[PDB]
Amino acid sequence: KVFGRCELAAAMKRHGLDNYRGYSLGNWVCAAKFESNFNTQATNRNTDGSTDYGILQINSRWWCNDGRTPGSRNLCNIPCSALLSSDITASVNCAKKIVSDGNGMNAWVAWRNRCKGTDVQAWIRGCRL
Ligand SMILES: [Cl-]
Ligand SMILES: [Cl-]
Ligand SMILES: [Cl-]
Ligand code: NA
Repeated sequence: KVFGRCELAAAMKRHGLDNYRGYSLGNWVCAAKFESNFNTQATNRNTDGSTDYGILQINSRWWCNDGRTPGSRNLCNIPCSALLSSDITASVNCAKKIVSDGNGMNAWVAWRNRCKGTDVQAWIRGCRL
């Protein structure tokens, strides 16, 4: 599913991301824009052999099992394919574990490089939330 900006802001808000570990909703919308273009089916190979899955590009090195990432963990206890569903529940639950890990949203490279420090409230501007 390719979410609209506001549609995704609403889903993320419904699933409890707004202010989760102190990250305002716009941080999560920004991160999803640059990680997946709001596409739940997005998959991207990393240089290390891991792959990133879904709207928040969750990595098979640590968080989900894809059967092809040596010496990885599955800390969200889920098949990576579950992170591609039109329903963002699994991606949200897994992102809550990630952002609680110690480095906050820095875990998302695109957030660090493209969202952090910026006016992230612009991403929920005009949305009925
Ligand atoms: Cl993509
Ligand atoms: Cl694996
Ligand atoms: Cl980046
Ligand atoms: Na894995």
